[PDB]
Amino acid sequence: SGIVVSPILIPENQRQPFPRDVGKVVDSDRPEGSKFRLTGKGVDQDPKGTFRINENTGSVSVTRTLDRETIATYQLYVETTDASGKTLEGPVPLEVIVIDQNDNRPIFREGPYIGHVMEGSPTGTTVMRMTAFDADDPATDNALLRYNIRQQTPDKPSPNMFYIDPEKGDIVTVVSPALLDRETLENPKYELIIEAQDMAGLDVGLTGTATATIVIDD
Repeated sequence: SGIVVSPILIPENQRQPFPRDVGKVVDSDRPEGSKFRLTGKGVDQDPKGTFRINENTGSVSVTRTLDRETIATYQLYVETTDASGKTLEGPVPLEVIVIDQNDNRPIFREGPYIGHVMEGSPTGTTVMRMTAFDADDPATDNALLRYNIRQQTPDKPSPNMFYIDPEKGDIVTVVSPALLDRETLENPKYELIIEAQDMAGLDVGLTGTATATIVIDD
């Protein structure tokens, strides 16, 4: 269960106050003593201190407003280290991408998305929920977002092991419990591409995607 990252998309021209959380790094089986270390352009190199990571929780924050015309992307790296400072999970690239303030495409902000399902789980078992934008914000309601699993890899033993609720973003199993079994699964980890599309509102038709993994567990 190594370090898991997602690209961090940050709208340009964020307002006060700062810092704000923009993403997160996962490493669930991190040993005790372990801490996260973030490095790169915008971190320990120029523009210094633009981004920080909570060394304990792996939450990534931005400390100032960004202008996409100034820097459009930042290549960050994250590792875990000992209490001393010795590297445990060698550095993993992590990109920050500054979004144009006129780019209103839906964004899944809560990744990396990592799901788990017990083998033999009943058909209709909820694995996880993935949704785009905030929700509870100035209404995300207006977008009428609808969700779809664009791709599942591997495409075996069924091409559609899961189904995302179009409205809610709840990912459920749709195969017999008998099919959910590590030993008979050629690959027990699935990579999904999930898409959100605005079905109404001023940004009707805009789409965004994220990846998720789902592991069938013992």
